[PDB]
Amino acid sequence: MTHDNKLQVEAIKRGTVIDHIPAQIGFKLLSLFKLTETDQRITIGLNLPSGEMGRKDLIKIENTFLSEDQVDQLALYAPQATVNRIDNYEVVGKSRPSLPERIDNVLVCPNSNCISHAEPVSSSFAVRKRANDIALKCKYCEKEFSHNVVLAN
Amino acid sequence: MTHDNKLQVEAIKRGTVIDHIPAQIGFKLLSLFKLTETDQRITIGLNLPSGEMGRKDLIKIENTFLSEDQVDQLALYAPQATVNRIDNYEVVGKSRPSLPERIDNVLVCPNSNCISHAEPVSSSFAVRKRANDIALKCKYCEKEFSHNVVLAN
Amino acid sequence: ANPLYQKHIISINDLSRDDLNLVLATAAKLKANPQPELLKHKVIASCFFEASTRTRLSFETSMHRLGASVVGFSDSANTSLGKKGETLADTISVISTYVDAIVMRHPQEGAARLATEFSGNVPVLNAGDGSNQHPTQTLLDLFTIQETQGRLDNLHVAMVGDLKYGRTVHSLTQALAKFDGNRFYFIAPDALAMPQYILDMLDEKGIAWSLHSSIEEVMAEVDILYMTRVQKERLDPSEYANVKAQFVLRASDLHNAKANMKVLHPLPRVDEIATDVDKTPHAWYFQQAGNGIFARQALLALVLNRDLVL
Amino acid sequence: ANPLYQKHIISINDLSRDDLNLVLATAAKLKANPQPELLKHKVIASCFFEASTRTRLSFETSMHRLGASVVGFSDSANTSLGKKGETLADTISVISTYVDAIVMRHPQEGAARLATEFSGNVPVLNAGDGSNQHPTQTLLDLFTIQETQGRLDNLHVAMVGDLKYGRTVHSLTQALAKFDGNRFYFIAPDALAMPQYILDMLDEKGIAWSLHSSIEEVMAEVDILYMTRVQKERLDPSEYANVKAQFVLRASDLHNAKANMKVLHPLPRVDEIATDVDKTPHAWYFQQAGNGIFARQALLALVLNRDLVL
Amino acid sequence: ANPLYQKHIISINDLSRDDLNLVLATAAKLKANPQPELLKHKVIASCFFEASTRTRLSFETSMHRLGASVVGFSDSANTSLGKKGETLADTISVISTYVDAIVMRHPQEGAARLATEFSGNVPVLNAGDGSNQHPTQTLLDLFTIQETQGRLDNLHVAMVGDLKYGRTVHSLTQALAKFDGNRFYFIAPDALAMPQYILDMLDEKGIAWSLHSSIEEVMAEVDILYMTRVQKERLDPSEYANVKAQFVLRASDLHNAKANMKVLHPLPRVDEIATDVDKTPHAWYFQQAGNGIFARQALLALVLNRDLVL
Amino acid sequence: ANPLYQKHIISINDLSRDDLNLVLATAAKLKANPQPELLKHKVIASCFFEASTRTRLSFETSMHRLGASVVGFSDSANTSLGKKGETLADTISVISTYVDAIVMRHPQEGAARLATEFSGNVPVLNAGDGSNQHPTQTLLDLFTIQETQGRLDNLHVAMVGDLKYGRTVHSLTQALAKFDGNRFYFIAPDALAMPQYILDMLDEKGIAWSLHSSIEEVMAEVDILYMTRVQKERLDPSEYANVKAQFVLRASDLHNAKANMKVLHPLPRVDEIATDVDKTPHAWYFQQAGNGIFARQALLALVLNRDLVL
Ligand SMILES: Nc1ccn([C@@H]2O[C@H](COP(=O)(O)OP(=O)(O)OP(=O)(O)O)[C@@H](O)[C@H]2O)c(=O)n1
Ligand SMILES: Nc1ccn([C@@H]2O[C@H](COP(=O)(O)OP(=O)(O)OP(=O)(O)O)[C@@H](O)[C@H]2O)c(=O)n1
Ligand SMILES: [Zn+2]
Ligand SMILES: [Zn+2]
Repeated sequence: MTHDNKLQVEAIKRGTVIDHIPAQIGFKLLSLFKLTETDQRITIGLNLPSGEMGRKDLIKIENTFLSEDQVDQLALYAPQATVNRIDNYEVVGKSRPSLPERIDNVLVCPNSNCISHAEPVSSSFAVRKRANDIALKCKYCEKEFSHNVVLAN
Repeated sequence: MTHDNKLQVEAIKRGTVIDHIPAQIGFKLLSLFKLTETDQRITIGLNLPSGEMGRKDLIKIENTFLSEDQVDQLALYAPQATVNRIDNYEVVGKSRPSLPERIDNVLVCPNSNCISHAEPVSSSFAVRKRANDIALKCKYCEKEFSHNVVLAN
Repeated sequence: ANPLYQKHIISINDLSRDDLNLVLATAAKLKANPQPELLKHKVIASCFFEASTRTRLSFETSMHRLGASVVGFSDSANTSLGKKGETLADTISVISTYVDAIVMRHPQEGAARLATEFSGNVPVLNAGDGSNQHPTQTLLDLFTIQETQGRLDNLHVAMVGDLKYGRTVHSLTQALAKFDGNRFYFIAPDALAMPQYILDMLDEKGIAWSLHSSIEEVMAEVDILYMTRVQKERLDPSEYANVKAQFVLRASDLHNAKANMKVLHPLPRVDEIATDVDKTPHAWYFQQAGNGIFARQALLALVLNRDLVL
Repeated sequence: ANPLYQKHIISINDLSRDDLNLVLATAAKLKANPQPELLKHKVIASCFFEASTRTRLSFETSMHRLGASVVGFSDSANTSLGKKGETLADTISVISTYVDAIVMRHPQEGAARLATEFSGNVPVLNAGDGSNQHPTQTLLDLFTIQETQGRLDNLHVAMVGDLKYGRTVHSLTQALAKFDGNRFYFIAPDALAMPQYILDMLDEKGIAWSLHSSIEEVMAEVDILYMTRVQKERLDPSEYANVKAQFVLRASDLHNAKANMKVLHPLPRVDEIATDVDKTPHAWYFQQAGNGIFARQALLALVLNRDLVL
Repeated sequence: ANPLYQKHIISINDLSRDDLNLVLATAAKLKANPQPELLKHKVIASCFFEASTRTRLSFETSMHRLGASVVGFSDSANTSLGKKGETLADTISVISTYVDAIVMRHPQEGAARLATEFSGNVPVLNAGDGSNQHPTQTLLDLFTIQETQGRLDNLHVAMVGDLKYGRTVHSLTQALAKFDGNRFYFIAPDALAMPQYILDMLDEKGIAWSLHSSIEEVMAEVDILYMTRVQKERLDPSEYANVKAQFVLRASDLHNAKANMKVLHPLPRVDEIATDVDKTPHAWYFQQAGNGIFARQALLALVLNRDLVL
Repeated sequence: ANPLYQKHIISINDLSRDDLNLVLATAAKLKANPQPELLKHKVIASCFFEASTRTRLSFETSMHRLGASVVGFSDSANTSLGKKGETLADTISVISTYVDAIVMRHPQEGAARLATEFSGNVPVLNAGDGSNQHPTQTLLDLFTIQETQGRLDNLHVAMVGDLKYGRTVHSLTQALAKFDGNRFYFIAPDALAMPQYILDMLDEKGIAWSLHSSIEEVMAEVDILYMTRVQKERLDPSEYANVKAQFVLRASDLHNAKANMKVLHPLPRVDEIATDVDKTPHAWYFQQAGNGIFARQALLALVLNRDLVL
């Protein structure tokens, strides 16, 4: 309990706030990373009027703390987000994402002869070469593609 | 004021608020009915305490008036949902989901040999409440199935 | 313009009693005075994506007896479409661009109805879609009941054979339920029973039906005996042959059949009706196949012609 | 007698500008007043030694809409010729003995031209010979450019896709080079580039052409956007999918296309043109397929008829 | 000698309680203290007239872990014996002059028993003969039931899937009905139910059985859950997809099972058992397939060795 | 234990310089002083889901010259595992309870790496997985390069043919780029060139490479000539036949080669190497295939034996 309002909604006690999600990535992040599969209160602000992007998205998951590498799976989609860790109404932690070395599960190999399609295994990609533009290599078929290509489909 | 409730509720000026979404259907309805594909302010609350009706979800969509047909579609998922429009800061219509004539788009034919699977076709099922259940007939293969067989797949 | 003008004949559930009677009264006129140039200059596509010779030869002869040209393919003999990844929506959007009507058979259920979304104004007539519908077989069957029995109501119709998977017994029960006072007798092995959705529909219209385990229990009262073939894949070798294989008609069983009783079978008949039955007045399976010519001619006439002077 | 009377339509390289314009002006009249009995009593052979449904159904419907009879076979579904060791020279010397024209597709390049050495006076029209020619696809394409753009010269034509192996982009570039001031834009992955012999021929006639790596660079200026399908056998799975698979048209890219721009594709289109493109005014791939009826009718009319009153 | 020495292993019906225990006892000894040169110098024939990679490899690996040599074949659309003209009986008569034992799987029932009359004194072991019998599958299921539950009697065994046509479930009930006090729960779709013969047998012994319609109805009392694959060929697509809120197994369903409850499946398990069951402690189908090696090693050692002091 | 003891051999990328030398060192010892009862009592599975007679026979002969037993299969249009419904993962999970090692070749890439997650502690060796990897071919090429040239570094290696899609040439460059100072000459038709990735890798190590267009341009400086087969499927007949005055090898071309220059080819060699090269001293492709036995013997002995004092 503290004043919410919604232009930049307020205060959960204890939990995570992922703020400065680009715009239209918020729901991708809920879908992809199954953040929704918790049983705690989640509050989400979509197309919001603020920080300079102008519009942005925001997700608040109370009582859950996600980090170190969870924050990093966010880097491909929401690299400029901040992940605030909150205890007792105070932001005891502000993190940002960084390119990890592995992105599990979330991607799909664009190589159609890859075995990964059919089987009870998770996708896995070795990540490399920061912000001049990321190459992703499948664990299984060892073909290396441009991230924008895997990310299209 | 406080017996917590709201914490200064996101009272929107003009819009649609879907309330009493039965827990876990909240995210389902966003994806299925593509409610986030808009540029207007949404605020979603998941696993909200409805102390009075256990738990719930609630989507607040601004300057949007999703209605008539659109509301009825939700009956298969959240039969217990009150949509309420808002023209200028309070309730100006509070509609409940009633079962529709047909359910388009959302739903998949259980029939693996139905032609809808391989093709550029939008699914469409004719709804029929066999007072005990709702049977759904595919318009293409014309096979009829329990709504629960369809609602997994 | 007649009600069927430019309609898609996709399902029996979509044709009303009045629609049925209109087709059946036109079949009777074309059978009585030929109109061999009615569809002159029309070109029709006979797309059979799954092969069916019986049905194709009959649809094309009917097209030929009203004067239309036929272009088309029989497949599962890999005549090139389906290649690359040409969707059925795209095939029918290109075939629809130069033929005046599409007759089509396809293995998946629902394919004829989808063709309808892509053909513009070219009628689609369904010649079979998977286990769903086959209207033109029901139309020729009905025409053979009307022509031999004088009526389509107050009939005592027995359906014998594999009633669970036989797509034609299921539609003929739905068409006959459009009419009055018919009574059904179902005689099927336990594994091949007439499905609940058919029975439930009959109960709800107040139509009488009953299960019997022998033709002998009902021969006496019966007007139309519609036999179906059991495919032995639907059972196992020993099940097929076991006491369940006696859904076979012989001449001896007709001993006491009404003088008007007729035996009907969509065909291939392989052994459920013995060759000696053929000699009796009651054998009407082949005359039923000849009637497929007038029922398919009538549908092509009514669908491509605004007005028809009869 | 008209210049095409009794000619073999084997290659686009053999038809002049005047020949092209004659076929295209006849296609426009047959499209405007039908002549459904012009080829009455003519019998034509539709020999498709390699199957092609799209092309066959269209050639035969065109034959049917001028009143000719069709006999013939589709193969690679082993319909018996090629057996024993019957040479193609011997097949065509026997088929030539009772049909009035042979339409044929064959897998080896050069087969239609050889048929010409054995047919006597029966015209041979080629419907595809291996990777060499396909005149009747170029004729329907040209007819669709003329009919939608009003002209065949001073056009800005973009060719997109597999330009190295696409037999139809190679002939349409040769036909369009017969005409004036056309400008070509080629957009192809590096492995599927437009061959030197085409480019060298363009340079030598002083026609302008350029390579671009995005439709976006050229949308604005373009009149005809001819897309081709890439077959993923021509590359490997990962090459196909890699940054080279974006030769795909979506509705969003047409944003700024000229109001007269048209998208053409011989078909099957599998994914290079997305389904949402269909809703736009610019989608003309299916209307292009319907035009194959008038361009093939015109060639059969002009070749079997001395004089034609139009 | 040992009871099974030089005996033919054709049907589970033919082996008494004590023979089944002898096998199961040897297989536990061979699992514990291996004897790799036990059939040194024996050549077994692996005649798989019908192909099964999993059964053929389990058998040949059995042969080789006891040091035997192997000659044989598998025949999908290929390699000559039988042919049609060459009898099974002349194949066996010829092959039984070359080998010391014949393991065979054949598509028609009784092929193994026919073999027995032509093999001389060469033992033949049945690896499947149509829908009749598969003794070595039942022998490894019972070994897996014995080493997980500790006994073969007083078990609450639930059998699920196609009970009408799973050959392994007909055999397993026969065999478990030689031990005492077992309770049977049969959860099948009524189209796919236990035949009356298994049931009529079970009542003559006084054995308790019940039929349920969901695994959820017995999860709590059960020791072995024997899941069978439901066969799409003799089911309609829409029937198959409509059975209740299904009868497949997921870990959510298991939250109720006994600590010692085990899930067995002869395999393959396309979709009746989900991937999450694979990581619970109740999952035992893959250990079940490894026990195949020890059960078939036992049968071969007992058949080909007079006395085995292992 | 030895470095490779119980290790999976899936990709050349995964084995360091020293591992490659360990293999090559063992294989020279096994060639010199054979040990026929080294894997006595081991059963290896030869799962060739894709058929290659030459690779399957070289492997099984390896297995047997070390005394191992073999169970397995090859599958062109036949025998059941995988099927579609049965996952590769359940095939491996089942087969890894039966054998001590799995050699497998599969058409989709990464199948061997998927296998690794289901085989338990059973080593899997890759014999080809689509266009990804084939480590035992590279291991025998390097053994052949080491025993003919005397070292693996400071070599002038010429690579010829389809460099874009030869999987063996992509691997061989990777591997030879772990030793020092090698110079690479790549003679390919530009449609079939080295991918930029091999080239970009090679520049990060500082390795010298050049691209030439005729073997004649480097014949004089070269030590290994690695000829690859040029693949007619993704080449047009007329493209294939037009490349220069060709890039096939004849003895006339060799009159310039060093005394120690050797011609290697993974085989088959349909026509890029003529029969007269076979009798020069530079011909080494068949000795190369015999070294296949010693390289795969080494890998199996090191994987399945902890310490080998040979
Ligand atoms: N108990 C609290 C405290 C803070 N916040 C959220 O924490 C986020 C950012 O933390 P804060 O440092 O308190 O505000 P800023 O200075 O703007 O953080 P930054 O500059 O990194 O965006 C805000 O979106 C705010 O909604 C919250 O929801 N609940
Ligand atoms: N300016 C306003 C007014 C109302 N609401 C929302 O509209 C919904 C309508 O409920 P209301 O009729 O105001 O009282 P309730 O008893 O909550 O409605 P119900 O009977 O459905 O529970 C509430 O969830 C409230 O958040 C809002 O967001 N903004
Ligand atoms: Zn991959
Ligand atoms: Zn359907």
